[PDB]
Amino acid sequence: GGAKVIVTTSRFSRQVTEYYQGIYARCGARGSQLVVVPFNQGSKQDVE
Amino acid sequence: NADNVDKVMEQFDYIVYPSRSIKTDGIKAFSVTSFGFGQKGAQAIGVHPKYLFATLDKAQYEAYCVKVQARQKKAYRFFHNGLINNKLFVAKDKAPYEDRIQSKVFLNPQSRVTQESNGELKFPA
Amino acid sequence: IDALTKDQRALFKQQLEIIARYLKMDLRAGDKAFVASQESQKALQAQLDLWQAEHGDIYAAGIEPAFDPLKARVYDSSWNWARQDALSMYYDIIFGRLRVVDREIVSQCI
Amino acid sequence: QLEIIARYLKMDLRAGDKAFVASQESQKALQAQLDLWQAEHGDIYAAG
Amino acid sequence: IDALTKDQRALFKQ
Amino acid sequence: DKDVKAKYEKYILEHSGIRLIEPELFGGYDPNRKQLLQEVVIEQDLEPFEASKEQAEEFKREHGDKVEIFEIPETGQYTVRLRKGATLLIPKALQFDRLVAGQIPTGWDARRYGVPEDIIQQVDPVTLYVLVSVAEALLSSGITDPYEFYKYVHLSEVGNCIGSGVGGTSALRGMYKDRYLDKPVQKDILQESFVNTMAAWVNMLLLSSTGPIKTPVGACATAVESLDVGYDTIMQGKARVCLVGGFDDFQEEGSYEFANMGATSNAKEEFARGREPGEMSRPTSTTRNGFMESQGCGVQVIMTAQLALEMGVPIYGIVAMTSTATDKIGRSVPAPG
Amino acid sequence: DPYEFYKYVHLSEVGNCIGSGVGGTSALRGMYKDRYLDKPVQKDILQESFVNTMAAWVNMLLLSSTGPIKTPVGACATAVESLDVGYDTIMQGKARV
Amino acid sequence: GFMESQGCGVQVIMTAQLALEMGVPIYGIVAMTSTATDKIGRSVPAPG
Amino acid sequence: DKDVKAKYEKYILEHSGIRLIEPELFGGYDPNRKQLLQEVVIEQDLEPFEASKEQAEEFKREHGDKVEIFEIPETGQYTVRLRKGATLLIPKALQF
Amino acid sequence: YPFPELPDWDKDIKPLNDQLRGMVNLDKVVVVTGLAEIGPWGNARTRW
Amino acid sequence: WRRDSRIAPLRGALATWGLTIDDLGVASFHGTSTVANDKNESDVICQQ
Ligand SMILES: NC(=O)c1ccc[n+]([C@@H]2O[C@H](COP(=O)([O-])OP(=O)(O)OC[C@H]3O[C@@H](n4cnc5c(N)ncnc54)[C@H](OP(=O)(O)O)[C@@H]3O)[C@@H](O)[C@H]2O)c1
Repeated sequence: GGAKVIVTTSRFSRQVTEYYQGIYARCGARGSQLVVVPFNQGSKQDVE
Repeated sequence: NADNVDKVMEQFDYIVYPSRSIKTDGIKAFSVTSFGFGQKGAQAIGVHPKYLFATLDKAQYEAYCVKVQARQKKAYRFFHNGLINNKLFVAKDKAPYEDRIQSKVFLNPQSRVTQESNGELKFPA
Repeated sequence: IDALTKDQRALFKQQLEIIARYLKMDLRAGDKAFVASQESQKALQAQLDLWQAEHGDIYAAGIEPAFDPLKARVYDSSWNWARQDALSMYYDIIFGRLRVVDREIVSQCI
Repeated sequence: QLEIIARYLKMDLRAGDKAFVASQESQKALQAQLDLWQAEHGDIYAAG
Repeated sequence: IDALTKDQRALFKQ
Repeated sequence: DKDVKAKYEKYILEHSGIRLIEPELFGGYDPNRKQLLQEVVIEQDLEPFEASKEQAEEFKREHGDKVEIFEIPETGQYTVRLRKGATLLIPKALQFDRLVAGQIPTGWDARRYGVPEDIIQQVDPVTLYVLVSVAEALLSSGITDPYEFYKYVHLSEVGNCIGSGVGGTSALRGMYKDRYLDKPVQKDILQESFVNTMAAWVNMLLLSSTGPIKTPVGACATAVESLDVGYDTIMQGKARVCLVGGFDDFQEEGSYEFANMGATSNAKEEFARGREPGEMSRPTSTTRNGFMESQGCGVQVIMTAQLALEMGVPIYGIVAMTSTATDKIGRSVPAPG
Repeated sequence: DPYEFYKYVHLSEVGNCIGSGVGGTSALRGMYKDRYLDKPVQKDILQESFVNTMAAWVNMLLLSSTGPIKTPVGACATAVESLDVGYDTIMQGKARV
Repeated sequence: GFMESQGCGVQVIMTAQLALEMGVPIYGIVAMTSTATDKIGRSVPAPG
Repeated sequence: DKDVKAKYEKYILEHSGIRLIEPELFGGYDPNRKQLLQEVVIEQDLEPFEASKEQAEEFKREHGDKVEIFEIPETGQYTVRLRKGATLLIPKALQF
Repeated sequence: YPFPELPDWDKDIKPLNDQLRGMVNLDKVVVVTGLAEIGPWGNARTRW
Repeated sequence: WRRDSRIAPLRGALATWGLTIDDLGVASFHGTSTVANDKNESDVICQQ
């Protein structure tokens, strides 16, 4: 769908970066956007 | 490493930037282009071998193909010998001509080297 | 040996002291301030050891912040991946990686 | 004068200040980690 | 001997 | 053979490609301590050291008022004391940002290939890349002994057009720095700093040709400019076969310099971006910021199609066209036009 | 005015083939020595050490030509090698001046 | 031994045609040029 | 014009052609004092100099064991003392 | 030790022979017969 | 004279203007005042 989404990874690698690229290369419809970002939901600080 | 091609590159219709390899039915000609410090731009166009061969007769081309495949067999031999015995590079110790002959060899545009009794290449004295 | 010299050292150590005194400088002022900070460095590890005890190592690891705007990666270049996945499919068919059967082709096309 | 006497006595005068600077660095990696706990959890929890 | 004293000389030369 | 992959693959990948600079590969260079010197003016006499009569004089020559030297009546030696006002050089170190560079695989040696030890000792590493290169390049073309060329062709038709941006960077350092520092250095280092000495060594070791030698300096583009030069040269009767290519090395002095211009990519900053050495270089990316230093050479041998077919050597392609081009009037030297 | 060339000829036919053995010796020193010594030195010294930056400056100041630039390093003989290079280049249509 | 010296030297060159057409002086005809490597050796600086 | 030759010829000939190297023409180069540097290992502490915090660090980075730097609590400056074992560079000159 | 794949006369070359026969002077055609490199990824083979 | 086994490029270039080696009047030598380069030069131009 034309959805822009922000995805979190707690294991931010190159491999993980590439993976999500692989996805968007093959799923990313017109208007869509993928934004990957390191994040640890275990961290109050990170959340905010 | 094509993260995400710059939106700027959209305006270049004639160029498509592949983030993964593509096996094709073939490519005919290519263009390498480099640029350098101090306004040093260069470009080269290379065209596929088949097109040269299309100058020849099947007579010629097929004669050549037998030559080539013989070479490859020598090459193959050498390369494997080298890998094993560290001799992919062999420094030459002497020119092809004895010093006696040199001036002459230089001055006669026909002079060429004949294979010798020890498999070596030298100009005839 | 060392006693025929231990008078020397004694003599000079006193020498050193009175010179310091004249220069109005505490020689042990460094060692003093060191001892000092090394005490407050205990009240620290004291409190720190509490957290460590109440929560354990894995949790300790697991609450460490990791989000950084500079590490953000944006993928938005659909227009290009299109022509790729397009041209990619074309050859795919010509070599039979894609047979008309395969649900795959459908998906790709969509 | 003082210096050459020290030299003779084989004693580093600044050895105290040196070691002090040193422990005052490790006392930062501490407060560093400590500040983490403090941030992730807050004062009342810390107390509790 | 001369080393137990060569520190002295050094000290005084300075 | 079956085990090779398991035993070594992990290593092989880790110690090749674009990676963290490995000082061993660069006689100890470590961007994390970029050694500089700072001039200090001593504000005291500093204690005497012994020296040869000759050295003493040398010191006194340079310092004059600010140095005392005297004989040791007993051993003909001398004593050097610098006085207050004298000028000294104290080393210091820096934390440089270019931590990553693309480097020849950790282990490569021109000796594995068969380059003679004496030649190893004599020449700049660059030349070693070039030597090995031209050797493997002649094989890829089915030539074992380069003398075979002189079955079909005269000495004066094998040409040599290999170039570079500034080759012999090691020798360069050796004479502009290492010599000033009085470090043990060759007498002939000047030889090995010339861009065409590489080409020379190729001819002095393999092709004993009286062919042409047009060797180009087209900075980042030499390798193509080279192809062009060999091309023209061949189509004007000057030669029928011809070596072509480009080379350049990675160097502490180089890497540091590019950084000042702003061309290379700041490793420290890219690390701050979650990048990895290797994810560092993204040619068309949005995030692309600067280029990546790397080293090595590349060569192709070239011939007339006629001589090619007559010899019976492989044919990888037809050089259909080449050309070089300057841009307009400007003041930005590095700008692309 | 070097522009006069562009009365008779296209931008792409004024060529530039000036060379040298190792030119920019001052900039060379500046980066291999003067920088190590922490002496005040340009940021771009690297530019001016390249043999072809001389040629470049000639084109950036006088001839604004899109002609060729084959710049040679033939040590003591570059000046002739240069003549040769320009010669060939001209006789292959690459340039007329 | 030889003498160090400094400076440069330049000649501008043209096709005779363009030369005559423009009407520029003509100092000479470059009748021939060529470059030549010598034999196998180990002395880099040697003249052959 | 008529005088030019008399006023200047002598000079012009003396200050051109193959001649004795003129240092002004080479930012001070003088073959009669070819400056080198010799590595010396200090065999003593040498006295402290002031330096920027940054410079101090630079020095300490390179020297480590063999340098002491401390703040000047008063001006945020630092003090650099090289210790025995430290390595120094002393200029010398040659007759070329 | 692979040389380049020599095209098939019939399938690949024949179809063009008609126009291109003797339409080119082979002594003024420049051709790449050799290839090699040394770089961060190895020789041209491993690099490829 | 291009690639003629029976014409020295020197002959060629000269003959194309109606001249022979005998018309070649002046030779400017590298002649660098080094011991060998001056023997060699003469020797080459001479043999030529
Ligand atoms: N599958 C079922 O039957 C089922 C049933 C009930 C509920 N669910 C819910 O389904 C959801 C998805 O889980 P799953 O079961 O499909 O797969 P899963 O294997 O549990 O996936 C967990 C994912 O969470 C991320 N993650 C782990 N630790 C994290 C941390 N400390 N901070 C931030 N992210 C962290 C990891 O992503 P990265 O690798 O990118 O770090 C990991 O891939 C969960 O909420 C689960 O409770 C599933």
